Amino acid sequence: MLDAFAKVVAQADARGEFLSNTQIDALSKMVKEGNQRLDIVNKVTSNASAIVTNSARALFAEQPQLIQPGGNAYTSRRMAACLRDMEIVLRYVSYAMIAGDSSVLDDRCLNGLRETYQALGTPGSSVAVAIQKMKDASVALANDTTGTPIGDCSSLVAELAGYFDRAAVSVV
Amino acid sequence: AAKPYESGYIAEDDFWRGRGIAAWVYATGANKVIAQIVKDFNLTDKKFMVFIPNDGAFARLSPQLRKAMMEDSRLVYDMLAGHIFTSKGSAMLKDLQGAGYLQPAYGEAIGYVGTGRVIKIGNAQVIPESSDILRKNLGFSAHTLDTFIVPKALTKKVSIEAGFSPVTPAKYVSTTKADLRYVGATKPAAVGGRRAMNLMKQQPFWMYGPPYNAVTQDEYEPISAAAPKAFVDYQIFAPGTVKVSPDSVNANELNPVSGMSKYIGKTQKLVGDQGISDRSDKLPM
Amino acid sequence: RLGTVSGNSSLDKLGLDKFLSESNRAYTPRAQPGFSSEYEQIISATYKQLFGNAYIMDSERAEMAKQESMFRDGQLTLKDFCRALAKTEQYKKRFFDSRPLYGAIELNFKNILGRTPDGLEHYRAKSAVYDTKGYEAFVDAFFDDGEYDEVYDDYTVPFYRGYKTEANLSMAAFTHFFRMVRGSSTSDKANPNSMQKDIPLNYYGITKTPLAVIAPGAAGTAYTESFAGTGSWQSGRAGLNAARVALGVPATANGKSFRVEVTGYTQPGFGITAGTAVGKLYKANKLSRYPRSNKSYVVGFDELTPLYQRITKNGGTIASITPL
Amino acid sequence: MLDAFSRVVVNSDAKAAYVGGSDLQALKSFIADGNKRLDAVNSIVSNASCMVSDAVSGMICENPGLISPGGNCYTNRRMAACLRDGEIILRYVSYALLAGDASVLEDRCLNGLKETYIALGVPTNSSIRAVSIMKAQAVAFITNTATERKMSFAAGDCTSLASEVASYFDRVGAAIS
Amino acid sequence: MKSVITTVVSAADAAGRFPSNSDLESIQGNIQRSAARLEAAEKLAGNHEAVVKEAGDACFAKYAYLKNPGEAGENQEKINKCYRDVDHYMRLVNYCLVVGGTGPLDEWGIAGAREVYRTLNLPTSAYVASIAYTRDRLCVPRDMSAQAGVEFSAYLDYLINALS
Amino acid sequence: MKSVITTVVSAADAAGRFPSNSDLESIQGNIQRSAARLEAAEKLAGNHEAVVKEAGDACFAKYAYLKNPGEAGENQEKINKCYRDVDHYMRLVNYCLVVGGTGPLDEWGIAGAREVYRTLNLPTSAYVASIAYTRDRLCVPRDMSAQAGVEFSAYLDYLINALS
Amino acid sequence: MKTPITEAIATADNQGRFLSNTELQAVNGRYQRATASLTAAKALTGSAQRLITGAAQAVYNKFPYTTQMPGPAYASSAIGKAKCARDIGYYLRMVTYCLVVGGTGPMDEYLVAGLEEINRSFDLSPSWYIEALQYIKNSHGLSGQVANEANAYIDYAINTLS
Ligand SMILES: C=CC1=C(C)[C@@H](Cc2[nH]c(/C=C3N=C(/C=C4\NC(=O)[C@H](C)[C@H]4CC)C(C)=C\3CCC(=O)O)c(CCC(=O)O)c2C)NC1=O
Ligand SMILES: C=CC1=C(C)[C@@H](Cc2[nH]c(/C=C3N=C(/C=C4\NC(=O)[C@H](C)[C@H]4CC)C(C)=C\3CCC(=O)O)c(CCC(=O)O)c2C)NC1=O
Ligand SMILES: C=CC1=C(C)[C@@H](Cc2[nH]c(/C=C3N=C(/C=C4\NC(=O)[C@H](C)[C@H]4CC)C(C)=C\3CCC(=O)O)c(CCC(=O)O)c2C)NC1=O
Ligand SMILES: C=CC1=C(C)[C@@H](Cc2[nH]c(/C=C3N=C(/C=C4\NC(=O)[C@H](C)[C@H]4CC)C(C)=C\3CCC(=O)O)c(CCC(=O)O)c2C)NC1=O
Ligand SMILES: C=CC1=C(C)[C@@H](Cc2[nH]c(/C=C3N=C(/C=C4\NC(=O)[C@H](C)[C@H]4CC)C(C)=C\3CCC(=O)O)c(CCC(=O)O)c2C)NC1=O
Ligand SMILES: C=CC1=C(C)[C@@H](Cc2[nH]c(/C=C3N=C(/C=C4\NC(=O)[C@H](C)[C@H]4CC)C(C)=C\3CCC(=O)O)c(CCC(=O)O)c2C)NC1=O
Ligand SMILES: C=CC1=C(C)[C@@H](Cc2[nH]c(/C=C3N=C(/C=C4\NC(=O)[C@H](C)[C@H]4CC)C(C)=C\3CCC(=O)O)c(CCC(=O)O)c2C)NC1=O
Ligand SMILES: C=CC1=C(C)[C@@H](Cc2[nH]c(/C=C3N=C(/C=C4\NC(=O)[C@H](C)[C@H]4CC)C(C)=C\3CCC(=O)O)c(CCC(=O)O)c2C)NC1=O
Ligand SMILES: C=CC1=C(C)[C@@H](Cc2[nH]c(/C=C3N=C(/C=C4\NC(=O)[C@H](C)[C@H]4CC)C(C)=C\3CCC(=O)O)c(CCC(=O)O)c2C)NC1=O
Ligand SMILES: CCC1=C(C)/C(=C/C2=NC(=C\c3[nH]c(/C=C4\NC(=O)[C@H](C)[C@H]4CC)c(C)c3CCC(=O)O)/C(CCC(=O)O)=C2C)NC1=O
Ligand SMILES: CCC1=C(C)/C(=C/C2=NC(=C\c3[nH]c(/C=C4\NC(=O)[C@H](C)[C@H]4CC)c(C)c3CCC(=O)O)/C(CCC(=O)O)=C2C)NC1=O
Ligand SMILES: CCC1=C(C)/C(=C/C2=NC(=C\c3[nH]c(/C=C4\NC(=O)[C@H](C)[C@H]4CC)c(C)c3CCC(=O)O)/C(CCC(=O)O)=C2C)NC1=O
Ligand SMILES: CCC1=C(C)/C(=C/C2=NC(=C\c3[nH]c(/C=C4\NC(=O)[C@H](C)[C@H]4CC)c(C)c3CCC(=O)O)/C(CCC(=O)O)=C2C)NC1=O
Repeated sequence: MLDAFAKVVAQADARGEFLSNTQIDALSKMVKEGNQRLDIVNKVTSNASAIVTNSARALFAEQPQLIQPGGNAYTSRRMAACLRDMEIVLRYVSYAMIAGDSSVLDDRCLNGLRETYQALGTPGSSVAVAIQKMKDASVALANDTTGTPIGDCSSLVAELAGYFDRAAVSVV
Repeated sequence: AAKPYESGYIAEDDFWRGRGIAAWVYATGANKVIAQIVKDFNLTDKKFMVFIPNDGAFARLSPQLRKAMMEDSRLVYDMLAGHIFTSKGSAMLKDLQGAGYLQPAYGEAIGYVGTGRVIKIGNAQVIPESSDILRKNLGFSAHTLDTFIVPKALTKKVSIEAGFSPVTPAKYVSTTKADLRYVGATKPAAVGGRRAMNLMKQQPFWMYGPPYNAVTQDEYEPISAAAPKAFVDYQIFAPGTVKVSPDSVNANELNPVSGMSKYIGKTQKLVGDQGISDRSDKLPM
Repeated sequence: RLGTVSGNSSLDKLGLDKFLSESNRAYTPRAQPGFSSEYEQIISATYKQLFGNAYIMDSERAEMAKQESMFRDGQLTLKDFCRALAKTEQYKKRFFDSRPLYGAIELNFKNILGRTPDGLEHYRAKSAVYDTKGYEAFVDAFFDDGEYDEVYDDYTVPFYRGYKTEANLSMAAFTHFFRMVRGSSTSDKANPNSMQKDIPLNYYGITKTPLAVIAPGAAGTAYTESFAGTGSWQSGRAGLNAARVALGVPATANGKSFRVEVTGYTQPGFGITAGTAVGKLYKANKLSRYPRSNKSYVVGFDELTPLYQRITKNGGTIASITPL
Repeated sequence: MLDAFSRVVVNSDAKAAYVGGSDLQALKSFIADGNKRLDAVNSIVSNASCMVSDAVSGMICENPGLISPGGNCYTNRRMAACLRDGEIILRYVSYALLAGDASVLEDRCLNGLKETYIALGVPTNSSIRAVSIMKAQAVAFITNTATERKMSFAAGDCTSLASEVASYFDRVGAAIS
Repeated sequence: MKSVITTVVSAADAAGRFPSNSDLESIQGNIQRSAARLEAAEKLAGNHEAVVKEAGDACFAKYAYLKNPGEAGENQEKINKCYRDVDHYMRLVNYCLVVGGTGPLDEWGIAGAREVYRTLNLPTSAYVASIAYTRDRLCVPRDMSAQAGVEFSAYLDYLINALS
Repeated sequence: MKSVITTVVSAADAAGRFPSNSDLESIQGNIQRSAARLEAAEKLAGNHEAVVKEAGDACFAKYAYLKNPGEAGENQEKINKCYRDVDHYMRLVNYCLVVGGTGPLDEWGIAGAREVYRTLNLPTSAYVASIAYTRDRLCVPRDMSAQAGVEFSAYLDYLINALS
Repeated sequence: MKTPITEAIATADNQGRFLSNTELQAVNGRYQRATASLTAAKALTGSAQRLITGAAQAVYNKFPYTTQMPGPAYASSAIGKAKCARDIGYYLRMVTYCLVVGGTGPMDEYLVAGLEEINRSFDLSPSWYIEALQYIKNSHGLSGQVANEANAYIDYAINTLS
């Protein structure tokens, strides 16, 4: 895997170039955010059990056929594996948020997830609804203050929303 | 420095401010360089020819090239020395005809193609509407370009993959009355209480139907299970105080010819609204 | 775009998006004298179909300038032009003279008929025309059997139909179609399973065994495997590809069996450490950790989630999962 | 193949939602900035021949081992195909700029282009550099910063269109890698 | 989707050429016509539950035989699926005014519909009587403007001619 | 004959469908953009005798070696056929403005040209160099209107990319 | 690639848990040191050609046989001199990559993995590249903690070569 600092280095080694003066000034801004990025990863991780469970609770209220006999989440092994997958996706979205690059997200979670759910019969349109419910539980948790100093984080919540949309289109 | 309208515009340093085609040479410090070029190559006696790029040519200059003209003052020197030509002297536009070559002040030689009224100097084009101005004293000809004469021998050091590939940031478009609903689902259900089912949204009206059976938010409330033993008697009140009112006094709105009735029977759950509720009013209890 | 959900469509995002959008139907028996733009589009469309999106340069396109002019007044485009272009040297050089007979036989099924050979008897009926009468009648049996006038109007260009259900083929022929047609930016020179020299469906087209379909543009889209016998009688060798059967006690202990195909295995990235190991880089015997990339596994269901993490954490790319 | 308007339709169809209110304003902005998009697609297809030849020549000038015996662009059949491999890639990028969505570029071009280039043996580092040169040419004609041509436009800013078409060219390098 | 963009792109892809001057001239028609057909798509998306339910019982006001035994409006589930299937069709007309062509109606509503409404024995003249009621309910200055009602009704009788 | 009308009629015929609402919208863009190009073509009509004379001198100025004995511009008779062959290209772009697309260039001027010129030993770079001159002496608010110059330039670059 | 960011992800993904404050502090310390490292990398980039021409000449002064002996391994001809100023620029570019990333990651993946195998095969001496690196440690002109970050990756490559 490689983060956002290693991303521009790998793009520059393949050209055989030193980094520019403009490119160092663009990596100073990524360090200048710095603490605001670590606030989003702190808020998402600290409420990780309640984000997964209460957005599974709201999925079975709107799609109650998934827990009927003959549904894809009806049994204890088949329900516990469903909550386990929703915690796997929230894990690698927080990994992609601390790194600034969606490379650990697809190389270790997403590549082969569509092929897995097509061999098992898991409804892929219902997985993306569970992904989109953890999204707006987390982008509403991102832009509340709650012991953070007041400022503008609207550029880092568009990046966190883009990692949830990436995980949702790799399964739908 | 001073105002350009002093001494008329007869001064050489103030004339190009007056003939306002090249305003970038005084907005930047480019006019110090071309005065230092003709010191350095002794062009003050013999006649020559300049091709000044206009305003708009400086504006269409690329951001991967305009950065490299700032971090390398040697690159600004020979680019401005690449516009001063000493082949034909004070040459007009009619002597720039056919195809041929031209010797710059510093750089290796630049080919021109001049075909009638369109004249190219090699990645440049002379706009001939204002290009035949000749100064008598310190004598040269000045013609106007629309692009800088950029030789390819200078700019193998530049590229767009340095970091000048343009990127726009996209931000999320959520409304503040919607993510205030969604923060209550982040807490666990022992401390979030009735707010733990806040993530369910409004289904369409057929999704609560008997094939699909989507559960409303009100089954998760205790207001669905309000089934008491006690009951109001309604006969112990004064006559005229018990009020009742029907929904519509019509046979055809209470029940249509199909069973899609909003008021009678089990099809009262098939409303397009009334899927979610306001239980972020109270408490996290 | 990939997937099956989000658009309510599966075949256009399986590589067939350009092919599901054209007719190229030549609505008039002769080209009108005076205009060339409508019929130049049909000739460029029947070059792209009959040659399988190959590059015909201008020095080679001038070698078929005669037929192109017989078609513009006095020949059909389905018959008599695709038949004329199949007897040319440009078709014969890259589709017949390069491969064996059974390799040339299924390239003609794709190019002329738009499908794949179903079984051995589809191969065997077409090799018998070549053994008795030569190449000139061999390409006529694709045109002059019953199938060709049945499925194509004799003024349209041929189109791909080996995936459809009205082309009454076996379901192993569906999986074989997506081995020979990989999207619209590919030819059979640009196919890794036939590189204008091979037999693309050699064991699989004869025995009618089905393959796992990998979509073009997927993550593990670069997965290819070799072929080798395994038994003592055919003098085979063990340990190259995983089996396709799941026979014994391990088939149903640990649940239902699957067959997983991995693509990219490199020397950097094995350990639990985010970076390469510095030092010696190779053990004594000088071999890699994975001597082949493109490995395959046969795994149970209770071992599928430990294996999934063992693949991706060590650099591999899951190409396909298929229940045995 | 989806355009910009039909992209928000397949996003609304996933949740049985009508298109209206919040989503129609981002599509009414597409119409209001729609004259710029036609005025920018015209700038690329007017120079589409000089763009391709200069991209394959500049790929060769920096890496002159490609025209040696053993290089991929050696003979005349190989050089004419490399000049046509890039003329198609530029054609599909100009479709995605006209549509406003990268679905026609991914469906018809990039899906399968990777295993095209590993069967033929095309060097992916050299083909990325040829795309990179086309990216710098496309931003220069859109933002009028071309040093060899000066196209006429109305006055205004089109940075969002240049950052859009730059993201289409980076999908080409990420696919074939 | 069949649209204005996807038509002129596919026509210039089968010919193998760049976007010409006539392919940019068609997208200018998509600009001057978008004002009328986005007004109809916004008027419909705000008041869709009242337009669907007004047309759902215009089926049963013309065909009261559908409540007979064995028919398609017997029980509560079958009228829930009937008001759903009308709301599906009104969503696709909202999708066609947004895209600008008959794309979403063709791929999602019309293709395969004759083989489903005959196998399941749903009378196709009653999936029409709800669509034909909405086309004559529209008052041309009251709900929308003049050219917004031209676009709204032209997608409404494309669906009628495709079921007939 | 690629036009805006010809592209949608041929695409409705390829799918066997009637003219939809996605097809009449493309004819609307032909109406709006018509006033731009139809007065550029009026400008090219009455002033073609001087535009080809200016463009004719602009290729023998660049390639003065054509007047050598043994080249394509030896005598006055071979010179007269070059001013004729550039007057044809100015008539075929006058046709492309009133049609609305690259039809009349694609049929009578471009298709077949690169084998006529190769066989008859005529350098295509000099058939280019007179087309790129009238693209360059055109300044947009003097010679025509601001939008007529966009259409007039759009066909000259289409002719240049075809020869080059 | 080894980075303070990616080594925190890899040690939590190996255990299979979420990013705790054990991992949020390891990337907080990368952000504190990043200001010294980014000024050390902007200065080594802008004075690269001075440091490349000087360090190659500093090897020809200590080992003058490398400009004398015939053979392909030595910098006798103009071809072996051009392949030496290319090798110094590889060692210098990996140092500025390690300062930008924040760890000894880019010079592990690109330079020091397989380094003892390509030196023994093509018959290059690691003592040539040490003296080329002692020059850059003595001539970058940096001061304080800016020089502490630059000399930490220069001293890392000298330990692998020796
Ligand atoms: C190891 C654990 C660790 C953390 C969790 C963070 C925590 C943290 N955040 C900030 C500092 C900050 N944090 C934020 C972030 C926000 N403010 C808001 O109103 C938004 C809701 C939210 C963005 C999503 C902002 C905006 C600042 C800077 C205050 C300012 O400049 O206005 C600071 C002080 C730095 C400063 O003041 O500049 C610290 C220590 N840093 C750490 O080292
Ligand atoms: C632990 C102890 C405990 C209680 C005391 C009750 C308290 C209580 N009552 C209501 C909810 C309510 N409570 C009332 C009651 C009244 N309104 C009146 O006009 C009368 C004055 C009064 C009855 C005598 C009504 C009418 C509602 C429904 C409110 C509504 O949604 O309209 C709710 C909201 C939850 C729900 O709607 O189900 C709660 C927590 N519940 C508890 O769990
Ligand atoms: C729809 C999209 C679409 C494409 C992108 C191309 C993709 C493509 N390119 C080539 C074929 C080729 N492509 C290249 C290109 C290159 N080699 C290099 O060294 C350069 C890096 C690069 C030029 C930029 C070359 C040289 C060949 C020919 C290889 C050969 O002839 O052996 C072929 C095989 C041609 C054939 O089989 O006859 C195909 C399908 N075709 C398409 O239909
Ligand atoms: C080895 C030999 C060699 C070459 C052939 C050129 C090739 C070349 N051209 C450009 C760069 C460019 N190329 C063009 C294209 C054009 N400009 C015009 O004046 C014409 C209208 C049109 C086709 C001729 C444009 C517009 C740019 C960017 C800026 C500009 O020149 O105005 C770039 C930079 C790409 C980048 O930034 O990464 C390169 C390498 N350079 C070389 O070193
Ligand atoms: C009618 C069909 C049609 C064409 C023939 C072409 C031509 C064209 N371009 C623009 C108009 C424009 N074109 C641009 C684009 C640019 N300007 C710049 O300074 C950049 C260099 C470049 C890309 C960012 C801009 C900024 C406008 C102004 C109008 C607007 O902002 O929408 C207009 C609108 C001007 C008017 O209202 O009269 C037209 C008709 N585009 C079309 O839609
Ligand atoms: C996205 C596009 C889209 C559509 C247009 C619909 C099309 C459609 N409608 C129905 C299904 C139906 N349509 C009706 C309709 C009626 N009953 C009557 O008495 C009247 C004839 C009429 C009301 C207008 C009924 C009753 C069913 C259910 C059939 C059944 O219960 O067997 C079905 C069968 C599947 C099901 O059970 O829902 C389908 C595919 N579905 C779609 O996905
Ligand atoms: C989105 C799609 C859409 C439509 C197709 C129309 C359709 C429509 N019309 C009416 C409602 C009505 N429509 C009319 C008709 C008319 N009134 C006049 O002043 C004219 C003379 C005449 C035009 C023919 C009348 C008189 C009513 C009120 C009576 C009724 O409930 O139908 C209603 C009920 C809501 C209401 O207006 O109270 C609806 C949905 N409106 C929409 O929103
Ligand atoms: C109606 C559409 C139409 C066209 C577009 C042209 C195209 C065209 N031009 C020429 C023909 C020609 N084109 C040139 C041109 C040149 N020679 C030079 O010295 C310069 C290189 C260049 C000046 C522009 C000459 C000299 C001929 C005549 C060839 C000859 O005499 O051998 C011919 C051969 C027949 C002839 O005219 O003799 C044709 C078909 N003619 C058409 O009928
Ligand atoms: C329909 C075809 C058509 C063209 C291709 C051009 C071509 C053209 N330009 C000029 C004539 C001219 N063209 C210009 C050029 C310009 N003037 C300015 O104000 C701008 C700065 C600049 C635009 C580049 C000038 C200054 C003259 C007069 C001098 C001359 O060239 O004789 C003439 C002679 C007639 C005249 O205008 O006096 C012609 C035919 N005009 C046309 O009608
Ligand atoms: C790299 C980390 C990783 C990934 C990505 C992963 C995917 C994965 N998901 C699985 C199952 C599953 N995934 C789901 C999930 C769902 N089904 C639904 O109905 C819902 C819509 C949805 C979630 C709420 C279910 C129900 C199963 C069990 C399927 C079965 O047992 O048949 C299995 C089968 C093994 C098992 O857990 O029993 C794997 C390997 N496993 C991993 O270790
Ligand atoms: C679930 C338990 C199970 C089954 C069903 C099974 C079948 C099985 N039979 C095999 C071989 C074999 N099977 C036969 C059997 C025969 N050949 C003949 O000519 C006769 C007609 C016939 C029996 C009389 C032979 C000869 C081989 C060796 C094949 C060879 O080496 O070429 C092999 C290949 C492995 C090997 O060579 O040992 C398998 C997997 N193996 C199992 O573990
Ligand atoms: C069973 C005995 C055996 C074979 C046959 C074998 C081949 C083999 N060669 C490999 C890589 C390689 N092979 C080359 C070889 C070359 N590249 C070039 O440009 C040259 C033309 C050419 C030789 C000079 C390179 C550069 C790699 C590394 C590619 C990479 O890791 O990205 C790899 C990938 C894993 C690794 O990095 O070691 C394998 C498995 N490994 C084995 O254990
Ligand atoms: C980015 C990581 C990287 C490193 C470290 C690297 C080193 C490297 N240096 C090499 C050669 C060389 N290195 C030198 C350098 C020297 N010899 C002298 O006499 C001087 C004392 C000294 C320089 C100061 C010379 C002369 C050769 C050519 C040797 C040959 O061709 O046999 C070669 C042989 C391949 C070739 O010919 O290019 C490699 C792989 N390559 C890499 O890609």
